[PDB]
Amino acid sequence: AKRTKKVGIVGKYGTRYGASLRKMVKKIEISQHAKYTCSFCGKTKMKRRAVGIWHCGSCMKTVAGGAWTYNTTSAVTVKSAIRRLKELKDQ
Amino acid sequence: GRVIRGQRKGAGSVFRAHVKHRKGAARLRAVDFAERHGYIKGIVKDIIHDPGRGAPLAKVVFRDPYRFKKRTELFIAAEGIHTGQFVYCGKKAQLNIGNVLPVGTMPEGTIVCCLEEKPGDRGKLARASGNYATVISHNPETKKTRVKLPSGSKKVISSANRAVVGVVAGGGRIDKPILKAGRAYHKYKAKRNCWPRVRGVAMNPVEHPFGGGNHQHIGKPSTIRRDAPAGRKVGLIAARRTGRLRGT
RNA sequence: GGUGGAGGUCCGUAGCGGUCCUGACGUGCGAAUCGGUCGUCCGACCUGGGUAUAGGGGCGAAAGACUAAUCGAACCAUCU
RNA sequence: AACUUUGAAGGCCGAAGUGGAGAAGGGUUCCAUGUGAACAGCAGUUGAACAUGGGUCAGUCGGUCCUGAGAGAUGGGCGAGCGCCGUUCCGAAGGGACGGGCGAUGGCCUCCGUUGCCCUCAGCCGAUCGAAAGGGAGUCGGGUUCAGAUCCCCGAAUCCG
RNA sequence: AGUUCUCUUUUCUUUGUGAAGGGCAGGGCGCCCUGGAAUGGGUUCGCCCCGAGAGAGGGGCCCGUGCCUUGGAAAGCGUCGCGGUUCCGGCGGCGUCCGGUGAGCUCUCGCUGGCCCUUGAAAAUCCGGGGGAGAGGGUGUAAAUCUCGCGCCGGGCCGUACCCAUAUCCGCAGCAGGUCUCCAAGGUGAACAGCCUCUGGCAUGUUGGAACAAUGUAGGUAAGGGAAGUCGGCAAGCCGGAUCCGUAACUUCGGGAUAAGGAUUGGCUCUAAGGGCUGGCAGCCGACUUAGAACUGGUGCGGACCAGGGGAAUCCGACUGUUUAAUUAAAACAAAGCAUCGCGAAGGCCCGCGGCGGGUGUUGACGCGAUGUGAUUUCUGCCCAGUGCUCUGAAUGUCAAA
RNA sequence: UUAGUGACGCGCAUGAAUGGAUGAACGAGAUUCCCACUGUCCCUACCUACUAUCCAGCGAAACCACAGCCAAGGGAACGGGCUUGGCGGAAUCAGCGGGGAAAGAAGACCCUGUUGAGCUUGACUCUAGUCUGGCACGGUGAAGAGACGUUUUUUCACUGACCCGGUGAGGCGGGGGGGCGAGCCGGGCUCUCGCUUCUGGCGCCAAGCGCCCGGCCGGCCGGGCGCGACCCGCUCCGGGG
RNA sequence: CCAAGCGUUCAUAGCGACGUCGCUUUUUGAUCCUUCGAUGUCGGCUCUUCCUAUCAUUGUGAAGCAGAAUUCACCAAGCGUUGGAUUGUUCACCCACUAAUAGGGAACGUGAGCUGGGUUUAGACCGUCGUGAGACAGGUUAGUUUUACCCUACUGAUGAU
Ligand SMILES: [Mg+2]
Ligand SMILES: [Mg+2]
Ligand SMILES: [Mg+2]
Ligand SMILES: [Mg+2]
Ligand SMILES: [Mg+2]
Ligand SMILES: [Mg+2]
Ligand SMILES: [Mg+2]
Ligand SMILES: [Mg+2]
Ligand SMILES: [Mg+2]
Ligand SMILES: [Mg+2]
Ligand SMILES: [Mg+2]
Ligand SMILES: [Mg+2]
Ligand SMILES: [Mg+2]
Ligand SMILES: [Mg+2]
Ligand SMILES: [Mg+2]
Ligand SMILES: [Mg+2]
Ligand SMILES: [Mg+2]
Ligand SMILES: [Mg+2]
Ligand SMILES: [Mg+2]
Ligand SMILES: [Mg+2]
Ligand SMILES: [Mg+2]
Ligand SMILES: [Mg+2]
Ligand SMILES: [Mg+2]
Ligand SMILES: [Mg+2]
Ligand SMILES: [Mg+2]
Ligand SMILES: [Mg+2]
Ligand SMILES: [Mg+2]
Ligand SMILES: [Mg+2]
Ligand SMILES: [Mg+2]
Ligand SMILES: [Mg+2]
Ligand SMILES: [Mg+2]
Ligand SMILES: [Mg+2]
Ligand SMILES: [Mg+2]
Ligand SMILES: [Mg+2]
Ligand SMILES: [Mg+2]
Ligand SMILES: [Mg+2]
Ligand SMILES: [Mg+2]
Ligand SMILES: [Mg+2]
Ligand SMILES: [Mg+2]
Ligand SMILES: [Mg+2]
Ligand SMILES: [Mg+2]
Ligand SMILES: [Mg+2]
Ligand SMILES: [Mg+2]
Ligand SMILES: [Mg+2]
Ligand SMILES: [Mg+2]
Ligand SMILES: [Mg+2]
Ligand SMILES: [Mg+2]
Ligand SMILES: [Mg+2]
Ligand SMILES: [Mg+2]
Ligand SMILES: [Mg+2]
Ligand SMILES: [Mg+2]
Ligand SMILES: [Mg+2]
Ligand SMILES: [Mg+2]
Ligand SMILES: [Mg+2]
Ligand SMILES: [Mg+2]
Ligand SMILES: [Mg+2]
Ligand SMILES: [Mg+2]
Ligand SMILES: [Mg+2]
Ligand SMILES: [Mg+2]
Ligand SMILES: [Mg+2]
Ligand SMILES: [Mg+2]
Ligand SMILES: [Mg+2]
Ligand SMILES: [Mg+2]
Ligand SMILES: [Mg+2]
Ligand SMILES: [Mg+2]
Ligand SMILES: [Zn+2]
Repeated sequence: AKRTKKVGIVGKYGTRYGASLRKMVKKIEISQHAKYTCSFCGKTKMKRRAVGIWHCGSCMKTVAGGAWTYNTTSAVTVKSAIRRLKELKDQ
Repeated sequence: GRVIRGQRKGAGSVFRAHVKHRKGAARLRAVDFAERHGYIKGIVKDIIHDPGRGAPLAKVVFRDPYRFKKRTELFIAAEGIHTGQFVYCGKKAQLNIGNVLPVGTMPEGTIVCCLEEKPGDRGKLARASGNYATVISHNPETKKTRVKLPSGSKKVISSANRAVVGVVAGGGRIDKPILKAGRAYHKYKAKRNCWPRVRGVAMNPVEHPFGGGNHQHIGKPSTIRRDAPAGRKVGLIAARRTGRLRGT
């Protein structure tokens, strides 16, 4: 059964810290505790070990990722930019 | 009056960095013949949390070109590198995330991290989590490069300075509210004795310029000149302006 | 409807603290203790030993607090 | 003899103890015998008092060794100077070794040791101190005294060299 | 051994086996081989696992502190009975037995998960592997060599008593203070609560006797009223456990909430339901629970103990946290959040008499340093004259030494 | 109802991060009212324990000019003493709190002192630090502008002082040698390169070749050198200066 | 005290101008004589006593005293003079009962009698003021109340000549 209407994971904090801060931290709490599909082995096991450190329990690979998400939008953009500059550099 | 807290921070004592569980200084490779003239290969063995640092660190292993040994380096982990990956350092390394190249060979607009302030210093700029520098331009005649730093300042550096391609991992860390004094207690228990911070107006005049009064007020302007003596230089130090930053 | 068992979460012991009685005592058991009643009790928690900071100095989640019953500048000897 | 000892009753602490053992601190207060001057805020035939004598046994339980936060010499620097800073930093920082070649001495003189020199090889990169709660091989059962016992004796083991 | 007037095949006590070696249970494996799975299956309290190989078969390894065995019955213990100098490790008989059970408590081993802007020592020391420089003998009188089984010798130095705390320590003392730990029984009960008891311990806390006046200190009880007392309900009192029902304003939708408000609760005799093992059934074992019913007492039943009074509002501070050791615990401090300011290292901020000195810094702007405000919500208006801070400067008044 | 709450607002002297307004939850924080409850009270009583009490033993201390009954008087303007009156009778016990302007501590308040100390600043006089100019360390060379071959100054360079960073000071500069390209009439040059990028392997302690030498009987056994691994150089390599 | 007036009339039932004479020390002042090697600083509570300048009650005289109610005066302090809301309050105001709800002193009686609400230390907030440290007969909140066993007095208890 649905146990809360809107707090969800930030129901652990009760009434404290304010609705907007709890609303903000809810987005991060879901993402930083999610299990992502590993791109090396395909199993949904990519889990955060520390801030910025993501580890897959199946293939044992470790990845330098984002603080709360597996990869950041900034890092994804930079990889494409570095890929494009590499082609032009050697044509 | 007595010596103020800011004065006492300089003597070391209870204000020294908490470095008991840190893993070592994060650095590039020391520049040698392989990086000067070609490239050297390495393998990312592990990516580890460093107490007190937001960014993760990568443990990279190289071969020693002169002795039968394995060299373990401790790099700032660029975002997207994984264990078992091969990284390459040197003049002729390819433009890939995690490789170490001189900024002179990088095309304009390259995104780099752990960039040398001076050629050979082994990486000093843009090392915080999520941060990076950019390459603006080169002057092959003067053998120098123009980069943009995470603060936004533009700097002219030698073209021979090395850097790691990509941005530092662990980005977006400051986007999470701490929500708790206790969580800030733990953040700084790994760094140094700087928390919590008592306000100047909350003290007596003996230990602070702003202390004292029947009302908690500064009483004197809080923008303090650049040349004020230690123990007086408190508040907004040499402020060019104050108030809300409205506009660009 | 169940399962699950988070929390600077709540009642409450050990522990840690010390609100009120303006209770006891006030040539005291005690140069600060005693009783009931009370705060908190997974955390910014409690605590042993080691080690560091020394007097216009330290150290202070800040009361001019603490720095060996001494603190709006310790104690000791000297100047005297 | 209200208070000591024995016996018997009636009670209390009520396994977070008023029980059984340690650390720090004490330092003989421990145990036996004697005294009842002084002390133990009454008394005492009693005491942790006084007096006369005893009592602490280890490869295996700790220290001892390691490093921790840290402390601290040398090189160097500073300093009128006692000295101070500094701990890898302005240093010719190794007194070692498989092996090989030249000799010298000895002995179970057969040939091997030891020993001197030369050749060869050599990162550790920091003297030293720092924990009776951290790391750190290996001992247990029974008996035994007034007081000691995983230490003594009996039996059975084990680590290191 | 106790009780035995009556009853009680009763109540109480007690009923071993060390280290090390061997074997075997048990536990664990992210170890191997066959094979190839959707009608997906396996599986936990939860999870979680699989074509990167699931189920199902057959193996391997690690720990085995459990049991057996050597130790080892010779000892220890219980009990009965004999001896001595009788201060003997004295000598004999018998015994040291068979099962069950548990979210029980304590310890431990293991598996699996959660939390971190926290990621939770170093070294001495020991080991395995990769390589193959070398060495060993020429078929024997075998050699180099051996982390295998026996056997031989040694292990020095210092500590070691006792107290460990309402009398061995610190507070001038045998001071109601302070002072770090380990073990931890039965009953009631949710319980390391309180109350009673066993093992162990003690003698009432630096004296006794006799009285039972006032005034005290500490406990109680009071007709009728019910805060009229007092600055103020200070103090005391009321409520209180559990089950069943029921629960508002407001709210940041998490709460408020044990809101508020009711009913019930003992004893006894029953009924039903909830499981395991062996071979839709049969038999044999069992662990406390829940619900319901009758009967029953002078309506007494959470019978002691344990154990929230409640509601409507206003001010302040968001909260948890901290503080004037010894008159102030608070609205003060901190806090997350918010906003400013300096700094790209020959740097910012700071220490230092001193230097190629030192802290931040094992750091690098998502950082470090310096201030203000003080969660969230909503907003943060006008003023650069003053005082500050800051920016430009040979264009340029005053302006030291040289 | 000098209290509380809600309104009003020309507000002595409210007001926007010297933050304004709010608001759930929370509070040993301040305040008002209501239910319940009661000895807070009307208005007190009784009971229990330990005292006090009396006894045996044992046994302090604070304090003390002499002392210790009052009325009035006058008096340093509130007498235990003095004057005038009232009056006065051993030694003691339990209580008590009127007095002793009781004890306690050379008044903290207030003033004075040519006595201080903590703190502040637009006080006076200084001072660490800091910014700034000059002189020295402190050099080499080109230009520009001046002054009379010398000399001042500006710019640009240099390195060798001086500083910084890295490293176990491990391949620096120049030349040679070699490879792919270009292009002029096979050779010379423009000019560039120095052998590693797929995979979570391995990688040292030289192979090979050339030339010498030793011991033993062309054959065995064993050494030395060189190339492999280019040569020459004055700062280890960079960055400043 | 005088008496212009008021009181329909009428100075004096009851009042009383312009003037003037006193008393009191429960108001505030003025002064600075005592106390700064300290006389505990408001209010309440509690408890006794005293004054009279009499509110009530007893006995009376006078009224513009018909009665009732009331007013003025005399002897007079024997006995009374209350319960409450707001406030720390003294003071004040209101509710209610009453014969009446009088006024005062006793070191502005009374803190080794209490309480500690206010004032009046150190913490903290607001406003105004100050550049500031800080200040404010301006608000606010929290803030240790010591000793009797001596002498006397008093209360009771033995006793003494
Ligand atoms: Mg100052
Ligand atoms: Mg303060
Ligand atoms: Mg809690
Ligand atoms: Mg709680
Ligand atoms: Mg008290
Ligand atoms: Mg007393
Ligand atoms: Mg702390
Ligand atoms: Mg200092
Ligand atoms: Mg203060
Ligand atoms: Mg004990
Ligand atoms: Mg003992
Ligand atoms: Mg005695
Ligand atoms: Mg003894
Ligand atoms: Mg030193
Ligand atoms: Mg040592
Ligand atoms: Mg040790
Ligand atoms: Mg032995
Ligand atoms: Mg299987
Ligand atoms: Mg036997
Ligand atoms: Mg091998
Ligand atoms: Mg012992
Ligand atoms: Mg007793
Ligand atoms: Mg006794
Ligand atoms: Mg005692
Ligand atoms: Mg006692
Ligand atoms: Mg009653
Ligand atoms: Mg009644
Ligand atoms: Mg009242
Ligand atoms: Mg009253
Ligand atoms: Mg109360
Ligand atoms: Mg409520
Ligand atoms: Mg309001
Ligand atoms: Mg608070
Ligand atoms: Mg603290
Ligand atoms: Mg205090
Ligand atoms: Mg307190
Ligand atoms: Mg500000
Ligand atoms: Mg301005
Ligand atoms: Mg009221
Ligand atoms: Mg109002
Ligand atoms: Mg504004
Ligand atoms: Mg304001
Ligand atoms: Mg006596
Ligand atoms: Mg006198
Ligand atoms: Mg006389
Ligand atoms: Mg008196
Ligand atoms: Mg006095
Ligand atoms: Mg004085
Ligand atoms: Mg004084
Ligand atoms: Mg004078
Ligand atoms: Mg002075
Ligand atoms: Mg001073
Ligand atoms: Mg001046
Ligand atoms: Mg007339
Ligand atoms: Mg005078
Ligand atoms: Mg005079
Ligand atoms: Mg006096
Ligand atoms: Mg007095
Ligand atoms: Mg009269
Ligand atoms: Mg008075
Ligand atoms: Mg008095
Ligand atoms: Mg008093
Ligand atoms: Mg008060
Ligand atoms: Mg105050
Ligand atoms: Mg102001
Ligand atoms: Zn994976």
